[PDB]
Amino acid sequence: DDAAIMPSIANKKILMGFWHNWAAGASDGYQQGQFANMNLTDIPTEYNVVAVAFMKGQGIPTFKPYNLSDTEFRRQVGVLNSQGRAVLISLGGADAHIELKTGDEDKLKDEIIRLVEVYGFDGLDIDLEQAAIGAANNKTVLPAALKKVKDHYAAQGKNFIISMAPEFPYLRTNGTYLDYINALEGYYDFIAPQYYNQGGDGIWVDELNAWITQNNDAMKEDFLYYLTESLVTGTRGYAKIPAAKFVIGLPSNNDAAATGYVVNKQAVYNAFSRLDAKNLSIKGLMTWSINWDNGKSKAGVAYNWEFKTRYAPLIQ
Ligand SMILES: [Ca+2]
Repeated sequence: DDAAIMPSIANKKILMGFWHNWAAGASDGYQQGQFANMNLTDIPTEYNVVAVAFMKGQGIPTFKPYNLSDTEFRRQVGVLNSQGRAVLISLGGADAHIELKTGDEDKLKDEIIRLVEVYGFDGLDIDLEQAAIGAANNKTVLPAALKKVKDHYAAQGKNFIISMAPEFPYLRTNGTYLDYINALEGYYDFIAPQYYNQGGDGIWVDELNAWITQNNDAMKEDFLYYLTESLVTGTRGYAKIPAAKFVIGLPSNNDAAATGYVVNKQAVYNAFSRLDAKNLSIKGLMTWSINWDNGKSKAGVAYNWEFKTRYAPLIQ
């Protein structure tokens, strides 16, 4: 039963991407482009962590493939798992109506385990929208349910992966989101903050006497390096996340996010080598999204896996 395997992502860097569980409209992109619809088995093998978007819903959130039978979806997850590639279910996204109630910890654990058994998922990504981070009892019920799920699979010899994809400004000192990170200390495998869609947010870098915003293309390398350094050291107004458990999240192209797209690939290569030189090597890259990475612009130009082609060599 290949889908039953939970691939290990230890001892290597990852190239993680999100896969959309809904059909493309005519112009969903931030520049009116269109994303590609595809099977999981159409995803380039270089994407070794695929996060399925999204588990959502009032009461106990859930997930069902929008266009594949459960059997066929599990078969495809099994193909990826046979290749050593992990497939996570991502809880959240826009308009998810996630409002967990105290007392629903075991019901949420049971539904996560059901999704693993039905679809072959290897873990869960937390991608809550801003309205959900402090909603209802999400703060306590979600970490409690996940610890139970992790413990359940660890008893079977399996590592159920837990990841989080916070907007980067969620991670400043005294941030309400830090409660999730602290509650899951020793349970989460990595945190992949979104270095996009917050164009006006920035950091003051004394080393350059410069204010660098997330929408500054001229200084993109320094934005990637210094926001990462701040996050993995707990400086410049940010709380600390261990570098070995840290992943930089980027838009695959300008249709995938309003701002944040890295125009010059060398900015990423250099940010990584600079972190490596300071013994701050990180876990890899995440992108929104795989469907966008093979989509097309408004003018019909194919993105043709630009993100995967630019950065897979860095990861492997
Ligand atoms: Ca699996």
